[PDB]
Amino acid sequence: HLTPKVLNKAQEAEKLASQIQAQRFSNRLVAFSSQYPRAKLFFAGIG
Amino acid sequence: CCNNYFHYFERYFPRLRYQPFTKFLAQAATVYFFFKIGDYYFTSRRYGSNDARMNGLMYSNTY
Amino acid sequence: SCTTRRFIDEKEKLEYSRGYNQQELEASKLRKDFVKKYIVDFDTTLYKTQVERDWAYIAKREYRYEVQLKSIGYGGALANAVLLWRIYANKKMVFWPIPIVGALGYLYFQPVFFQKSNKRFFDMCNVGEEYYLGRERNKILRECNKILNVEDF
Amino acid sequence: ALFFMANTAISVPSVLDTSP
Amino acid sequence: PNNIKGLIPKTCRLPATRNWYRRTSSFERNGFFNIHTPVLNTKMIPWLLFIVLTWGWSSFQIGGYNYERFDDNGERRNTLYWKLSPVEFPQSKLWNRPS
Amino acid sequence: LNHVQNMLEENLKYDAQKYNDEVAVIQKTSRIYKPTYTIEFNREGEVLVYSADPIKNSVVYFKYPYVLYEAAIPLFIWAWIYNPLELSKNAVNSLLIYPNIAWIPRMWYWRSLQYKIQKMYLLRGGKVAKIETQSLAGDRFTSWVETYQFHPLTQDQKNFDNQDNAEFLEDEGQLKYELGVQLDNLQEMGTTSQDIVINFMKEGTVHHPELFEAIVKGYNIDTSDYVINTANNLRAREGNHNH
Amino acid sequence: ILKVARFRVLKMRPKISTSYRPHGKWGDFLACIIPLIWCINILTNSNLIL
Amino acid sequence: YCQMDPEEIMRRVPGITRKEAEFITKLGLSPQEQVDFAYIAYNIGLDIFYFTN
Amino acid sequence: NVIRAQIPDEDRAEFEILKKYYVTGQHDSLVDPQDVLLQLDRIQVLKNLKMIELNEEAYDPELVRLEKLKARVLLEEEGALLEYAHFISKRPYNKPYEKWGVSEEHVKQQILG
Amino acid sequence: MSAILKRAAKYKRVSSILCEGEAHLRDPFTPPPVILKPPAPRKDKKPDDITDFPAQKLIPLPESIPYQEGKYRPASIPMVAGFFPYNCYLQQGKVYSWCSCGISQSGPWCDGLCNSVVTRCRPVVFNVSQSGYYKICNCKFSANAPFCNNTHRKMVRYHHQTHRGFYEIWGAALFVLGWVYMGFNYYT
Amino acid sequence: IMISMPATIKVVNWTLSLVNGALKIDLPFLFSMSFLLLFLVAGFTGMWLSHVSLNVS
Amino acid sequence: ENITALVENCKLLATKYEKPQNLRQAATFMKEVFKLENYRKAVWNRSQY
Amino acid sequence: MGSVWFRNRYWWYRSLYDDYVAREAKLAFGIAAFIWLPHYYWGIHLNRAFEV
Ligand SMILES: CCCCCCCCCCCCCCCCCC(=O)OC[C@H](COP(=O)([O-])OCC(O)COP(=O)([O-])OC[C@@H](COC(=O)CCCCCCCCCCCCCCCCC)OC(=O)CCCCCCCCCCCCCCCCC)OC(=O)CCCCCCCCCCCCCCCCC
Ligand SMILES: CCCCCCCCCCCCCCCCCC(=O)OC[C@H](COP(=O)([O-])OCC(O)COP(=O)([O-])OC[C@@H](COC(=O)CCCCCCCCCCCCCCCCC)OC(=O)CCCCCCCCCCCCCCCCC)OC(=O)CCCCCCCCCCCCCCCCC
Ligand SMILES: CCCCCCCCCCCCCCCCCC(=O)OC[C@H](COP(=O)([O-])OCC(O)COP(=O)([O-])OC[C@@H](COC(=O)CCCCCCCCCCCCCCCCC)OC(=O)CCCCCCCCCCCCCCCCC)OC(=O)CCCCCCCCCCCCCCCCC
Ligand SMILES: CCCCCCCCCCCCCCCCCC(=O)OC[C@H](COP(=O)([O-])OCC(O)COP(=O)([O-])OC[C@@H](COC(=O)CCCCCCCCCCCCCCCCC)OC(=O)CCCCCCCCCCCCCCCCC)OC(=O)CCCCCCCCCCCCCCCCC
Ligand code: HEA
Ligand SMILES: CCCCCCCCCCCCCCCCCC(=O)OC[C@H](COP(=O)([O-])OCC[N+](C)(C)C)OC(=O)CCCCCCCCCCCCCCCCC
Ligand SMILES: CCCCCCCCCCCCCCCCCC(=O)OC[C@H](COP(=O)([O-])OCC[N+](C)(C)C)OC(=O)CCCCCCCCCCCCCCCCC
Ligand SMILES: COC1=C(OC)C(=O)C(C/C=C(\C)CC/C=C(\C)CC/C=C(\C)CC/C=C(/C)CC/C=C(/C)CC/C=C(\C)CC/C=C(\C)CCC=C(C)C)=C(C)C1=O
Ligand code: FES
Ligand code: FES
Repeated sequence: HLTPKVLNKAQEAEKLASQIQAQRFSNRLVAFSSQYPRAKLFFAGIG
Repeated sequence: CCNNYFHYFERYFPRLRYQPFTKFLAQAATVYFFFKIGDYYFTSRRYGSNDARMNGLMYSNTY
Repeated sequence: SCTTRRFIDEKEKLEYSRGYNQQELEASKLRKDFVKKYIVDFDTTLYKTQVERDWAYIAKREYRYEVQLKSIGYGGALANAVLLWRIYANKKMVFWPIPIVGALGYLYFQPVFFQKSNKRFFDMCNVGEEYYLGRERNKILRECNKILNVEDF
Repeated sequence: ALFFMANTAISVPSVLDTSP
Repeated sequence: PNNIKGLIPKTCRLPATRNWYRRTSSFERNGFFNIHTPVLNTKMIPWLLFIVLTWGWSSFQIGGYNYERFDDNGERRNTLYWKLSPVEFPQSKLWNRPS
Repeated sequence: LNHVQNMLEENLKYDAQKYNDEVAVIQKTSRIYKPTYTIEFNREGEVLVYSADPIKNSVVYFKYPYVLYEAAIPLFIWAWIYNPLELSKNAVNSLLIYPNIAWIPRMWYWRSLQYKIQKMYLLRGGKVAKIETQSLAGDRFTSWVETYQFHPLTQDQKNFDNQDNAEFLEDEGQLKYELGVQLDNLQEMGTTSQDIVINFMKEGTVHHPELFEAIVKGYNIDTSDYVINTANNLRAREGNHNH
Repeated sequence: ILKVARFRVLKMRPKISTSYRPHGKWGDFLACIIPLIWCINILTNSNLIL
Repeated sequence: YCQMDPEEIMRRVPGITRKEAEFITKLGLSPQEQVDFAYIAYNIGLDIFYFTN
Repeated sequence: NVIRAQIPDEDRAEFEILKKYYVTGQHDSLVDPQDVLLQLDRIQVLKNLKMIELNEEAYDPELVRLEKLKARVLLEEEGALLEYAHFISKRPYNKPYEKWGVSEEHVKQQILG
Repeated sequence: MSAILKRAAKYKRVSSILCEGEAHLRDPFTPPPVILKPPAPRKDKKPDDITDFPAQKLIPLPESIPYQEGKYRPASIPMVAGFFPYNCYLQQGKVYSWCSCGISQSGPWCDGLCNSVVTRCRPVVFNVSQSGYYKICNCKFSANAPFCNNTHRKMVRYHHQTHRGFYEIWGAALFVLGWVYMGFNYYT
Repeated sequence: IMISMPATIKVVNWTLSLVNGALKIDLPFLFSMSFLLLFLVAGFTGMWLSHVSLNVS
Repeated sequence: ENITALVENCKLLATKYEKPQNLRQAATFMKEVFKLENYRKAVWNRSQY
Repeated sequence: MGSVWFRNRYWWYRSLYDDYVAREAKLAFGIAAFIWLPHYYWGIHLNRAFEV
């Protein structure tokens, strides 16, 4: 059960740390798209 | 003679300073390098001319 | 012989661009195995006759220049490209890609150059049936001729 | 002189006769 | 026009760090035009190097290598039994060096 | 040619003549700074205000993007050697142009490294500053510049910082950031150059912060309250860590 | 050549030549090694052809 | 044009004159060279106010 | 005592730990050597942080900051894992160059930066 | 100057002593530093007036200096005659004038070129109570001058540490490696 | 062939005369440089002619 | 003459506005110079010249 | 590699020429260490051609 919450601080942190680290790729894509809004169209045309 | 050079090189390679295992590996690598140099000198083909003027001087491992 | 060397190199390039079929690939595999066993991975100086030793060493040096050095150059070019990419990415100098990427490029490029120039190395070992190396070369040539349903020198 | 040529191609062997 | 969107008004003297190009010559405060300056001294290094050492020590070898690549070192074809035929030597006379 | 009349040309001629007739060598100024404390000058009549070892504290060999520039050379050399693109003779020879030009930017960077002032002194009268610098080859250049020719730049180096209200010294006296200053006219090796930019690295001790700030801002320092200390602790061509 | 063209001009870095007279005694001998090697090579090749 | 202090020049060479120090400062030499020239002139008795011909 | 006097102060603490262990915990069953190993590993974490700071002080401010975050995570400081995860998420693949020289040309080379 | 005056309150001065240290603690002939207070400014500055600044003691150049027992610091920077010492046989009780400037044409001993070169380094006149072989310094930086104390090794190390000295040493190294590689690849 | 050595001595002396001095570039100086450049090749070709086997051709 | 007119118009624009700092600033500066009213008249007159 | 072998380097310079070109002489080694590689390799190729 593990009713206490503070006593599982490491587990609670690691619960979201993996997701936050995994979100690196998406954040970089969003930043690149914001920096170069025309990049999407340019790459689509080239492809 | 030159064990102090390992400590001196910590200026550019702090890994030796902060990891004595690295310094031991470096010393072993130096010993192995000298070993390989000697083995190359005395065992490698090191082809040379068959000239009486210099045969047997170890300039070439002809014999 | 510079004309002959250029013609042979161009023929090899044209064949590589063309590609190979099952029989050609099998013959090339046999020739490459023979060359690696008897020349590349063997000390040529250990043969019996001076003529066979000298010709085997000539073949080994030709293989070196046409395969090993070329693969080293191409792998170094690839490793340098990767090094430039990583240097731009990290805004600093990196040393890891040089050895690893160079070794990977050499491993990738050695098989293709060996396939391209397998026939030349095999043919350069035709010292003659009077010697062990020439006899093994003739045996492999007979096997390849049987496989390919053709005759070669 | 001693090493004026700076290199010798000892690898190049005497051409082997290939007559029948 | 006094209002341009992209441009930024020039209300002050810009520093030398904004210059795309570095001047070679200069002026003394008494009006003398200096052509020889430390900028020229540092600029003349690569040109003199090319003129003196690298071109003179690599040109002939490059030429010979290209000649062998593209012209078979001037070999005359239509010959028989290269083993008996004479060898057409690669370029050996340094044309860059005064003969 | 003079018979052709142009108002712009006439204005230029009038401006030149008026400038020549009006502005003289002697120029009046009122930017005089009186330091609170008495100045202790060396035996040579100079007071040290800045010291640093820019060569020691700077990166010389592995500096981006010069490492990239020089690491691109082997690719060109290999391309020329092996002709992977099946080019003509002239086309392949064109690949050898890069190695002859790929090391110039590193040379320029090394040259710029010598403009980082190693030491600065203020002379008697508070009107002349001697800047001593050294190059990577050990050559030492000392140049004297009048104080009014200094102009500090902002922390971004893209503009001139206000001389009056310039914030480049910490509260205690040290430099907040590497301070760039442009000298209008610098006489180096007996040659005068225009708009010479120099830098004082933050990794350098600053002596007499008031005097340093006055020199940077271009004030004339009043050295009436001065004392002379006889200390022959410095020898000619003295060695240092700035190598 | 580079040093003379870059620094030895009066404008950049003239040097006060205080030396009165030369004092070389064997610099000629030291320098003549190179022409000596030239002569040795010439003699060797010529004699081998002869 | 960076003229050194004539009083400083006089202090470094005690026996030199103010007029001589000022003339040396007016002469276009770097301050170190000005001090050295003042020292040499005082030690030799050379007349700095002489136009060489 | 003499070894302690001659030993550098940076690893004097490690020497003290080793001496105390060799004297007392070698002969004691209840003393777990894993705890001593963990203490030595914490000291080694500090040493590695200092080493990496020295190595990358003049090259990668971002890398040294990331390694400081990693050292905090290893030491298990409050919020260390969360801040490390945020830094990783916000970390660019092509990190900007932050060591431009003041005297170095920047107008033409800013594209690479 | 308002901002400068305001910040002067919290501005702090730092000592102007650097790696060269103080010469009076290492040179017997260098007097301890003394501060001289200028007199009051002259109300009238006559064209032909002389300095009223207090006089400074004048120490002439000695002809020679005694042997410093391991505490020798050359007055000027001497020429590096050599990077390794001279193994010279000294006689008992014979006075030797070791060269300090480093340009002497008579070897380790003074030849007189110190008087002809601009330098404050004076010859060291010394005597030995026991005849025999001694290593006399040649780099002229030994703290135990005239006797070598292996300071030439540290001078060589500093030369190698310098950017240009490193380049020169390793350029010569690779030049010799050129011969070595030519010999190694002579047969091909 | 032995005659070549004094020419080398003169060449090295000329080269050393240009170092560590106050240069005053002038047309006579440029003519001197051109003279040196021509003389080097001239003497080198003479030394080559001294080669007996090459001298035959 | 087209090159001369372009260079002179660029100088005229730069005397009142800061010179380009990067490629984008240079591109917009060139576009503004091209669309300048004075530039077109100068180009026409110098083409006649 | 020259003056280093001599324990009187000033004497070395004076007795050779009384001139100082040591800076250029010792800087030239770095350039001379590689200015010869293409020539050496082409000479090896030419020697092999002569042998053939
Ligand atoms: C039949 C064949 C036909 C072929 C086609 C021909 C077509 C026609 C071509 C016509 C070309 C016209 C060119 C006009 C130039 C006008 C310059 C001018 O007026 O400047 C005044 C200037 C003084 O102005 P100032 O107001 O006193 O300056 C004060 C400022 O504080 C100091 O200034 P600043 O630091 O503030 O800088 C301001 C900056 C403005 O700020 C900027 O820089 C902003 C713009 C950034 C982008 C830069 C260019 C990007 C790439 C495109 C460039 C296209 C160039 C096309 C023309 C090339 C040929 C010239 O503007 C400039 O100063 C000039 C910059 C111009 C660009 C220079 C770089 C060119 C690179 C070319 C790369 C290769 C391109 C290949 C293309 C494909 C086809 C070949 O003095 C000069 O003119 C000096 C020029 C020096 C040039 C040479 C430098 C190197 C010297 C070493 C020798 C190298 C050559 C050896 C001999 C080789 C031949 C034997
Ligand atoms: C007037 C001149 C005009 C010239 C033309 C135009 C030039 C461009 C425009 C600029 C014009 C002039 C004006 C310049 C203004 C100033 C610009 C400036 O300073 O900013 C710099 C500017 C970025 O600064 P910024 O504009 O401030 O933006 C900040 C960035 O967003 C910060 O970066 P970030 O962290 O946000 O990164 C975002 C990321 C967005 O992308 C991603 O997030 C995806 C990344 C996937 C990586 C793979 C692994 C993914 C999973 C990793 C998981 C973790 C494990 C560890 C991973 C470690 C890292 C790998 O960006 C990328 O990586 C984009 C690359 C996409 C390329 C296409 C890939 C698919 C097709 C490939 C076809 C084949 C190409 C062969 C090329 C061969 C070349 C020899 O530079 C760049 O954009 C850098 C681009 C990437 C480096 C260049 C080389 C990339 C390709 C390398 C290929 C290597 C060989 C591959 C062989 C494959 C064989 C099968
Ligand atoms: C394939 C390679 C792979 C390599 C991989 C990488 C390897 C990494 C290795 C890392 C470590 C490398 C270390 C390199 C050091 C470089 C720096 C250095 O040494 O300079 C510091 C050096 C400091 O010197 P020091 O250690 O303080 O010693 C100063 C003492 O005054 C010196 O005086 P002393 O107290 O030493 O006295 C010497 C001698 C003085 O007596 C003599 O006159 C010598 C000859 C005695 C007769 C011996 C007969 C046998 C045949 C001798 C043939 C040569 C004699 C020529 C005599 C000419 C006389 C005009 O003493 C005597 O009175 C006679 C004693 C005889 C006892 C017999 C012992 C058994 C036979 C061996 C005898 C060797 C004698 C020394 C020879 C020295 C060269 C001439 O700084 C300098 O001042 C530099 C000076 C210029 C140096 C130029 C040469 C540079 C290279 C030296 C190292 C050679 C290494 C070669 C290795 C080759 C391997 C393939
Ligand atoms: C006009 C326009 C047209 C022109 C057309 C073209 C031209 C035509 C011209 C025709 C006429 C030609 C005329 C020819 C004559 C010209 C003469 C003239 O004008 O010059 C007068 C010029 C005057 O002399 P100088 O050059 O001023 O004298 C200074 C020296 O030459 C400079 O040498 P230095 O030694 O005194 O200074 C450098 C010194 C600076 O260094 C020092 O002194 C420092 C102390 C030494 C030790 C330093 C290192 C200490 C390290 C400590 C430990 C560090 C930490 C540990 C790190 C490692 C371990 C972890 O370096 C050393 O001593 C140490 C170097 C050691 C490197 C060698 C070791 C090789 C092995 C290394 C192996 C390593 C890898 C292992 C791999 C194994 C497996 C493969 O030359 C002459 O005296 C006349 C020469 C006449 C010919 C004879 C040449 C031989 C005699 C000696 C001189 C040779 C060099 C100079 C030759 C001249 C050209 C460069
Ligand atoms: C000014 C006139 C002049 C000078 C100075 C010389 C100088 C020399 N001459 Fe010559 N010679 C002639 C004018 C001159 N000569 C003429 C007119 C004829 C033909 C006459 C007729 O038949 O009508 C002739 C013919 C002639 C022959 C006969 C060729 C033949 O008939 O086949 C030979 C043979 O050795 C010779 C040798 C030399 C030598 C060794 C020198 C030496 O003095 C040269 C020594 C100098 C050097 C050797 C320079 C060293 C070089 C350097 C330091 C630079 C090195 C740099 C590089 C290699 C890059 N000369
Ligand atoms: C103090 C002064 C000292 C002076 C010393 C005396 C110097 C004498 C030599 C001077 C040489 C000057 C340079 C010549 C360059 C010749 C290049 C050439 O054609 O290639 C030769 C060689 C010949 O190659 P090849 O393959 O054609 O061979 C010759 C022909 N076959 C094949 C038949 C043998 O080619 C190369 O080197 C290829 C790479 C060249 C890369 C550099 C090109 C430079 C182009 C000229 C400079 C740039 C233009 C603008 C210059 C502006 C100047 C202000
Ligand atoms: C290119 C490859 C290398 C070739 C090397 C060729 C040289 C081979 C060795 C020659 C030895 C004989 C030289 C005679 C001329 C000098 C005589 C002399 O002055 O001696 C007294 C000097 C004494 O010098 P000193 O400075 O101590 O004392 C003289 C000063 N007074 C007069 C005030 C006392 O002894 C030496 O230092 C001998 C040095 C011998 C080495 C050659 C020196 C010239 C520079 C080239 C160095 C090359 C090193 C090669 C090493 C060996 C390689 C196999
Ligand atoms: C390793 O590197 C090296 C080498 O290897 C490459 C070497 O070979 C060498 C050896 C080299 C040498 C010893 C030097 C060799 C010679 C050199 C470098 C110089 C050669 C120069 C040339 C060939 C250029 C040709 C010379 C010229 C004068 C060309 C002139 C051209 C032009 C267009 C001018 C034409 C004009 C006219 C004819 C006159 C018309 C005008 C008038 C009559 C007057 C008009 C007047 C009015 C008023 C209108 C060295 C040193 C080296 O370092
Ligand atoms: S001390 Fe060196 S010459 Fe008198
Ligand atoms: S030679 Fe000066 S200390 Fe050894």
